[PDB]
Amino acid sequence: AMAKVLAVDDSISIRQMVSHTLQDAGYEVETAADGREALAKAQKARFDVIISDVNMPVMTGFEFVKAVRMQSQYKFTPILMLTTETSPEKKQEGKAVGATGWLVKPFNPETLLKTLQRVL
Ligand SMILES: [Ca+2]
Repeated sequence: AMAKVLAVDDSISIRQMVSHTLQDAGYEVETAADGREALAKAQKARFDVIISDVNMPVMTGFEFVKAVRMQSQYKFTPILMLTTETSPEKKQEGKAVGATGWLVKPFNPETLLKTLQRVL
């Protein structure tokens, strides 16, 4: 009954860090290199929380969140936006798509863990 996390970020390093930090903590973690892969993974497995980088090469975190929120099982699933630069503006966009919270890059393991707990 481990909480399932889907972490989306094109960065291999970020994906490894999040996956490593979270799995070591005790989460079941799947990562996706992009929004399309993330959406495919989200449709076959039931994630309890989704972490999405804001700026990715193809599908942005906002469009990914907008899309995943269309999947009925993710109508209310907590979603955390990951980014190096939050802005009053980005946070508004995050509200129009349904984002739940924000995580600032770079994060140390501790902050990542406490942030997930607040939405879970
Ligand atoms: Ca990125």
